[PDB]
Amino acid sequence: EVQLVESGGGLVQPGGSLRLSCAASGFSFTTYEMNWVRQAPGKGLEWVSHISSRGLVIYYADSVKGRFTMSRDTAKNSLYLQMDSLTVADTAVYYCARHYFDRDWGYSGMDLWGQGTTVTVSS
Amino acid sequence: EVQLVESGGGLVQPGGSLRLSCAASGFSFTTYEMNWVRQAPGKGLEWVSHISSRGLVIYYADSVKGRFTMSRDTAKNSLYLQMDSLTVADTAVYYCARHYFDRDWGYSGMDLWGQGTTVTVSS
Amino acid sequence: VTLAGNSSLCPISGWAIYSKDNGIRIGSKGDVFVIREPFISCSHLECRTFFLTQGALLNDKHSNGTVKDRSPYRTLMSCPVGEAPSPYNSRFESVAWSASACHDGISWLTIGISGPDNGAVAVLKYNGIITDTIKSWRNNILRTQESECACVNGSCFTVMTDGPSNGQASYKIFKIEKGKVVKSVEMNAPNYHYEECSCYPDAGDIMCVCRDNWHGSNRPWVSFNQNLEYQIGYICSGIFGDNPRPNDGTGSCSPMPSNGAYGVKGFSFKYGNGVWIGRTKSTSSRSGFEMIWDPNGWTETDSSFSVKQDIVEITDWSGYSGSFVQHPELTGLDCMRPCFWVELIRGRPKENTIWTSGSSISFCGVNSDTVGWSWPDGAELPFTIDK
Amino acid sequence: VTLAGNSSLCPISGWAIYSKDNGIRIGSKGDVFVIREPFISCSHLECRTFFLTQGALLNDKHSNGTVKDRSPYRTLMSCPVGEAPSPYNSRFESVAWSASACHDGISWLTIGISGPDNGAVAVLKYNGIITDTIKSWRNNILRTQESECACVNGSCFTVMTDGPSNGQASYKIFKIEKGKVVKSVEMNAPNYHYEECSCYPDAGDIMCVCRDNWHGSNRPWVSFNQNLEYQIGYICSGIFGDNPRPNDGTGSCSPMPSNGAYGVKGFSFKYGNGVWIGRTKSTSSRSGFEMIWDPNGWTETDSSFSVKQDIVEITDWSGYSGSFVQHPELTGLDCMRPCFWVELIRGRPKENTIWTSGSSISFCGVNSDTVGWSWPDGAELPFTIDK
Amino acid sequence: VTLAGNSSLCPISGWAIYSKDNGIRIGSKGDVFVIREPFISCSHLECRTFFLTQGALLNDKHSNGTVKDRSPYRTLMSCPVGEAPSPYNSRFESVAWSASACHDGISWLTIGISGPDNGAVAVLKYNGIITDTIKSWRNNILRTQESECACVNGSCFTVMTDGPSNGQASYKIFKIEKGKVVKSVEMNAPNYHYEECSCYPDAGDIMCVCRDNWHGSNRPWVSFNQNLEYQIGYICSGIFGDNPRPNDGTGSCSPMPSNGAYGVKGFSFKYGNGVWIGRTKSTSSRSGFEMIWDPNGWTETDSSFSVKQDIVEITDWSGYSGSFVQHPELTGLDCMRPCFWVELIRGRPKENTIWTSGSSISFCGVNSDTVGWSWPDGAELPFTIDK
Amino acid sequence: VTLAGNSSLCPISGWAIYSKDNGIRIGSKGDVFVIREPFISCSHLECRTFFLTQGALLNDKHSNGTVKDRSPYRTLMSCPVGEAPSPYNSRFESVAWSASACHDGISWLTIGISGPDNGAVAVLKYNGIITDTIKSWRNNILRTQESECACVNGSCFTVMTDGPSNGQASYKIFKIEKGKVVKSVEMNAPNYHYEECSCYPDAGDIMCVCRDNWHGSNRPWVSFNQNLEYQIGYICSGIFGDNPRPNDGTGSCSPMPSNGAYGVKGFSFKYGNGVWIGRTKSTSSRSGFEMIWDPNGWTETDSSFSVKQDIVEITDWSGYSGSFVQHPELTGLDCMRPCFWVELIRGRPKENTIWTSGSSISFCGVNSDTVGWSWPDGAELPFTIDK
Amino acid sequence: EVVLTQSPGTLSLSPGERATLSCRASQSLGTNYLAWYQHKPGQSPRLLIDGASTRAIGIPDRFSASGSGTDFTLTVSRLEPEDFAVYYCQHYGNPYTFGQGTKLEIK
Ligand SMILES: *[C@@H]1O[C@H](CO)[C@@H](O)[C@H](O)[C@H]1NC(C)=O
Ligand SMILES: *[C@@H]1O[C@H](CO)[C@@H](O)[C@H](O)[C@H]1NC(C)=O
Ligand SMILES: *[C@@H]1O[C@H](CO)[C@@H](O)[C@H](O)[C@H]1NC(C)=O
Ligand SMILES: *[C@@H]1O[C@H](CO)[C@@H](O)[C@H](O)[C@H]1NC(C)=O
Ligand SMILES: *[C@@H]1O[C@H](CO)[C@@H](O)[C@H](O)[C@H]1NC(C)=O
Ligand SMILES: *[C@@H]1O[C@H](CO)[C@@H](O)[C@H](O)[C@H]1NC(C)=O
Ligand SMILES: *[C@@H]1O[C@H](CO)[C@@H](O)[C@H](O)[C@H]1NC(C)=O
Ligand SMILES: *[C@@H]1O[C@H](CO)[C@@H](O)[C@H](O)[C@H]1NC(C)=O
Ligand SMILES: [Ca+2]
Ligand SMILES: [Ca+2]
Ligand SMILES: [Ca+2]
Ligand SMILES: [Ca+2]
Ligand SMILES: [Ca+2]
Ligand SMILES: [Ca+2]
Repeated sequence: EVQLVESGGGLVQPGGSLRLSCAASGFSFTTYEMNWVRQAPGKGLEWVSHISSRGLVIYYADSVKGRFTMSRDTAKNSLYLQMDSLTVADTAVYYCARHYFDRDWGYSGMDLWGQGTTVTVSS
Repeated sequence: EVQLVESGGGLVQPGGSLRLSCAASGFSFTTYEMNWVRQAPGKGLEWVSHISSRGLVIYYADSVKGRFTMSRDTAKNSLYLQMDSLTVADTAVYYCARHYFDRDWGYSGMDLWGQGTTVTVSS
Repeated sequence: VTLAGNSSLCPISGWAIYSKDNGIRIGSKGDVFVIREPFISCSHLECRTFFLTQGALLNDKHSNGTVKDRSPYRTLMSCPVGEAPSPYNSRFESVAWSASACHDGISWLTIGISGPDNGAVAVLKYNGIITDTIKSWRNNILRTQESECACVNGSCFTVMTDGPSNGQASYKIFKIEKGKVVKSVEMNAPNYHYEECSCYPDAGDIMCVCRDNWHGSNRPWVSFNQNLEYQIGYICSGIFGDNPRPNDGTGSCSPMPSNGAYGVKGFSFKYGNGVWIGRTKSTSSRSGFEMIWDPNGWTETDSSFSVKQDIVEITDWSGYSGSFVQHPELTGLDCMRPCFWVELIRGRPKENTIWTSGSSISFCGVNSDTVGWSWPDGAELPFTIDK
Repeated sequence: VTLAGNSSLCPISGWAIYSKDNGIRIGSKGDVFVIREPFISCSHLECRTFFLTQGALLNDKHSNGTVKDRSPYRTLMSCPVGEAPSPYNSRFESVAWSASACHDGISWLTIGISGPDNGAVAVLKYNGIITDTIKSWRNNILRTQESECACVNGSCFTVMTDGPSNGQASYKIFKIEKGKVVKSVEMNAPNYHYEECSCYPDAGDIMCVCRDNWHGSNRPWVSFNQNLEYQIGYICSGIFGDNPRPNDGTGSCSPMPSNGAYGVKGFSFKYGNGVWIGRTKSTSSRSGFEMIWDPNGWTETDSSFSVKQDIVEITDWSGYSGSFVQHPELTGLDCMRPCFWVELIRGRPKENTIWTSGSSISFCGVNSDTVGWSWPDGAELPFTIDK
Repeated sequence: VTLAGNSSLCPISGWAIYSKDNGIRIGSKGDVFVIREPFISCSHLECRTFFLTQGALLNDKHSNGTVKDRSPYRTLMSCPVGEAPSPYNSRFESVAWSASACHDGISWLTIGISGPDNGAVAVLKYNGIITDTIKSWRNNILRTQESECACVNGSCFTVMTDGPSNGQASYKIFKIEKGKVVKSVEMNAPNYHYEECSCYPDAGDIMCVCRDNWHGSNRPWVSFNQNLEYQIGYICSGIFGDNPRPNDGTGSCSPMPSNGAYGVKGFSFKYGNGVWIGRTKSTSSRSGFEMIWDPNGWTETDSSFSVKQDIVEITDWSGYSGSFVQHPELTGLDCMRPCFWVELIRGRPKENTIWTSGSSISFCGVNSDTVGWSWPDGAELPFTIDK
Repeated sequence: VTLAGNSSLCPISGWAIYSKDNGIRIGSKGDVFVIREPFISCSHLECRTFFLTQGALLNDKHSNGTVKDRSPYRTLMSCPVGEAPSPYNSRFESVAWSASACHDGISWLTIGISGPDNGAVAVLKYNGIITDTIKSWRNNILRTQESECACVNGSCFTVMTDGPSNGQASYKIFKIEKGKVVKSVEMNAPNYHYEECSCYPDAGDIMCVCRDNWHGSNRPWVSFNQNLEYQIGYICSGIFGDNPRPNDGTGSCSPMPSNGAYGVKGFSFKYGNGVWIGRTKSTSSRSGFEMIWDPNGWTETDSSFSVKQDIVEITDWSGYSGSFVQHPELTGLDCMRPCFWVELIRGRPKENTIWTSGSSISFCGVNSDTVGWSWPDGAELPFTIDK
Repeated sequence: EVVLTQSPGTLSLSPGERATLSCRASQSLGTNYLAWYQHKPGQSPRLLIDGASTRAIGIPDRFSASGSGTDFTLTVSRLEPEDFAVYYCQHYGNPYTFGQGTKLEIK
């Protein structure tokens, strides 16, 4: 029942801007923490950013800090990612992932994922 | 999910000393009676000693009486057997076995066993 | 106001069936506890059935190996008489693998023994509040009646045992008032054995008929007053009540050694020199049940009785039995009414199942016409979990 | 507060549905008893449904062969009206394969018959305490009403039968006060047959309409006062109430021999010379139910009635039916309200299952507008256990 | 004793969640009724949830085709608020496929409609005793509120409908005292439609907000005093409350025709010229729920509100909703507290199951801080019986 | 009869087992809730077990992923002590994923927190009626004790937390009288952390021993009077009570940093300078439980104790634990009796199941002889739904 | 002292017919406490019959046992390839002894 679907991917020239959107279904953002994870072609998974269930953005990756902006709309159950001043190293495939903070046991681990959207930079 | 694992067997010269240890898991010694049973190579099973759930050692075999000492540690759920002044007839394979004394029906019969440890005497 | 106890047992001629719970027949599909050792104790308003659950439901995988009597999961509960013990209609009483309970006319007194074999502790609850504890004094299996204790005049009396199960043990009588043990004496009974006594009040005194598990095939008794001043002996009727027992013959007032070194909990009612003996029909296994009336069986060693009434048949399983009374403040009569219950054990040791349990039937003595029949357990074994 | 019962039956024009338990529809998944012969008896505070369980739950392997009426596992229980009989909401009453029960305004009186066919004993409980027993006096199947007994002024009255089921039997009226049988007479009714009477109080007297199982297709009645001074007869309407019965025609005030040598428990209410007849729709099987109002059907043979009200359709199973009343201390009226219940039998003898059971519906007579419909059992057979 | 009578509604700012039963989540394994149309009515000591069972348990073969509203197996029952409706904790109230119930401070009044479509009869029970009946006067489907009736000063008031569901019908207001209908008037409301009214007392008068199932996408209301002297109209807010409804725009105080020829039962609370509107989030299907506060929405047709509070997400199923109040003799306050309940329908007509059922949540209005969230049904469909 | 509270804790030497529900052993076949965080609170007549259900039954597909603590389906319920939590014997209290409850001698006070993480609202019910609400003041996860609140003299006191779980948070003490929050102060405790306090009354003041989830492997405490005039500190004893914790050594009166940045809810009783420490046996996982008596462990950092009593074995799972008291109006004594409960967690995060749940055991302190044993959960995992 | 003598020292049969093993007690045994054990080489012994008449938990219906006084009998109606082991009779009442055993092997 529970589902996450990313959108917004596309071919963009270097130095441009873009904004992804992950629509979630079957659960509410007011309880689970969300994440943006990217995989570069030929590299492993990398943790881009992490936002709380309280709306506080806990984590940005070192490379993307100052350039990306992560936000959400709880009334819509949507997670967003604005990339600005894109470079050639930002070519990757992006996933929106979901995990949980338990008041007693603590953090849980990314349980639910989407297929992701490809962002590629040419010339 | 209940287990009894004997340990301690080995090669000892005649007239020496040894001490086995049967570690039990999944049950407490404060309820079940325990037993040491030995099988000589080429003979049948023999009942070495029998200890209660109250900590009283009820039975010693005739041959081993005065030489072996059986004890237990309930906080550790361990059953022990000190053999002293070992002879050539003490070569055997040893098992720690478990049975029950029912307040209404009486004794039950050795229900749970381990693989056992081999004690052999050379020269 | 507390129950006086000054009244004598009522005159009886026979026993009329009082209750039947059909616990194991219902527990095939319904959610019914795996119990054993039920007993019935009556307040001044109702009668309840107390039982020792195994911590698991019937026809479930947690009922595997419930032949064992002492585990940390057994609890004492109670349901209204004649109803199957289920988690949805039972009241929790105590955590115990040995228990007894009775009502003084104000609140329920519950005794529950739990703990290791060499350190078991009895927790005394009065109105659901822990009031006192009794610790094992011989560091052997401490055990109690498995039936109701007896109050006369606001004081409930009970008998506990601590020591070997095949030899001389230690026997204590406890006098309990509102959960406090106010007096206790240790019985000086050499060459005797008392286990699982079934006590009833009679003319202001207490009378207990117990089980000799060491060297006796007849039953021992102990009678005492409110000062815990006791008398001991055996039932001299040549109609032996224990199980296993020899064939009926010349009985004896000292222990009967022949075929006597085990037993089953039972009862008997003393009527002057007579006795109402409740015993199984088979002399070797717990099958059947009958009530014998020996008009001179308390002091004479003959084997000749007067009346039999059949309760279960030699082909149907039976088990423990015990005695309870209905006080005049409950029945409205001018005398204490004698009643009894029987436990019908189904499952292991005898049957090829993974569990053992028991339902119950109960009878009350009346002075009118009655009939003998067989009211068996009726469960068709094995169950689904055994397959 | 004892019901004085100097009141006469309330004026009525129809019947409004009171309860429906949906026992067999619920019992497909839930833990519901295999019952039969329910009846409704009202206290001064509530109304309860009494039923005779088979000792087993529905859709279970212990419900095999529950077509049989007499077994040592049947018990009498009770649940609040309109609720499915389950072990988790039922109160145990007595051990019985034949029973009746009623409330005197202070405590419940329960009569329960159990034992062998040639020695059955009725155990009378009052407030849950055994008070008296009645033993079979003909050493044939002893049986009682299967519906409520009637108290007027603190004394409950009941009718019991003992003897052949296809010939002359013995009929007794019992007067019971607080569980003691204080008076009883044996009816001198040659060439009559009384079984499974449904009794109600009317103007300080008792009126019972019974089932003729020998040579009558109309129903016999017996009326008596508190001195057990009785009158006997049959209903003279050409609208026969028994089942099986012939087609409607000229009727008789003595037994109607034609097609009459069996029956089903039923009822009727006497209103002067009229009668409210409750009968099945089919003349050969227990299918359907209707209420007939014959304005002169207590004394006149004519086959012409005034009003019909439909209860169940000729395509749906029905079964026993009986009458109960709601005393003025319950309803607050100035008169005795007549009500009735119907048992809807599902399973064997007429369906291919291993079990037989029955749910119930009940109606109460009102003086306002009502409607006729069909309130059937609604269960979809066979169950899982039959496969 | 008597209840309310002068107490106006309490000043409020938001709604705090009161109860949640989780009926369908529990009913996957447990024995829980297939209900629909729950409602909450409070006595002077407690609050109960009344529901209309389908006669079958959830996840059972008898729940096949329970989308249908009228069957002879539906009954009205009640359980304590916040508990799943099961046969083991529910109290039987009436046999009905349409019902309402309320408490006058002494005893419960229950109205239950059953019977054929052209002859349905409402059976009025007071304290469990049938007291009066109301028969259909147009021989069309007779129906009632499906929520609590309103007592002020010992008299409960209810509104019933009889006639076409897509055209002009007949509307009656009933004044009931202790189960007797003492007064009734038939509303002269041409070009109006009233169904499934949700009535509450306010300042000694009664206010009902009903469902227009013919040609209106806003809601009609009727207000009357204890003399049944009434006023009629529509809520002139531009924030429409019915479902289906158009998008928010300029509203009106006469029936709104656009996209209005169906509906769902709802409610609203009048605060001077303002109104608290409870409506689903989606304008086409019963998904979501919110509470709107329009400070001038009772007389002005604007579409501008002040406060929203979210109850269920637009992605989650919702259903009927209704209003109840807690009288000052229950809460102890000095004003009548407004509360409401929502029904969360799971099953057909929109999911691929064989059954339809609904759980419930309920909120009570408070003057302190509150939060908006989503409390959905949470059941995972389809069940085992659908496979 | 509001509690006097001027009484001091009773002198004790050990703990006697009070209750054991066997919830997970029974829930294998029976319909038992998936609960977690039970606690026991006593009124002046009885003691009840409060638990936070997951909205689903045990061994059901809706128990999938019940390791999560905050969901819109969790509710607070209560059952009598020692009984398995089932929908058929439980009373609904509030909708909450964090809760506490206590009895002032007149009515039950229930606090239940539900809502989003940044907007959670606590709904205060008194006698089942919503009386007040408290909204999160730091828009982080608002949480409360998970054990009973403490009334002295008709006023119940509770402690709530709002803020980071790994850093400095906001701590408030609330004084509640009949459901109204009459006074509250925010504790000025820099470099401290308070979560899941377990509070008990002592000599007219309140004493809370909480869980340090940030940087303390010992436990913090706060003591205050009825004016909410507080004192703060840590338990100096070198016998650390938190989990995970280092090995026993020299302890501190200020946060212990080593291996301390998590915890489990626990308790302790102050007896002058001594302390009764209840802690798990293993220093790394929630396995085992023991009660330590350090005669100088409230102010001295020695690491040397006097008495140990064993509750569960290091090989058996344990979980949360908390303290409750039995007031002199319940026990009849002249001291406040200290008791405690332990939660035995079975299921995920450490077993290979889809669910997590917990049963409970409870002990009460007595001045007589007691014994140490192991009373584990006893459930055999995995269940059928895990296969 | 009470010695238990199993009459067949060794017993060979084919896979699929009745096998009767027997023990004779030197002195009658008032205790009904006699059990049967199956010992397969390389594995721990397993309890088959307890109380001289009752199969243990999990032991198939294939085995059965009976006896009275000094005579005790274990019968396997239909043998199987895994049913060939050494069979012991034990008296766990006073005095505690085992029997000498009996080996079953394929013929
Ligand atoms: C009963 O217990 C034994 C382990 O002692 C086990 O092999 C068997 O699977 C269990 N049977 C059932 C029905 O759970
Ligand atoms: C019975 O109890 C009362 C009140 O305690 C006491 O006065 C009386 O002495 C008691 N009876 C006997 C014989 O002890
Ligand atoms: C029903 O009883 C017969 C014996 O009368 C038996 O053969 C059959 O197996 C039983 N059937 C069921 C379904 O229990
Ligand atoms: C009614 O009961 C009384 C006793 O309470 C009795 O004396 C009287 O005879 C009874 N009724 C009549 C009128 O016979
Ligand atoms: C539902 O009923 C239809 C007939 O109306 C039947 O064919 C179908 O199999 C039923 N489904 C279930 C689950 O009983
Ligand atoms: C209100 O109640 C009183 C009785 O308490 C009654 O006399 C009166 O008719 C009722 N209606 C009003 C408000 O007048
Ligand atoms: C539990 O839920 C998961 C989804 O996380 C599903 O794939 C799994 O099959 C469910 N398991 C059970 C046993 O219900
Ligand atoms: C004790 O209680 C009473 C009534 O609640 C109150 O008036 C008084 O202030 C309280 N006393 C203390 C010690 O505060
Ligand atoms: Ca004996
Ligand atoms: Ca004699
Ligand atoms: Ca006939
Ligand atoms: Ca006529
Ligand atoms: Ca407006
Ligand atoms: Ca910590």
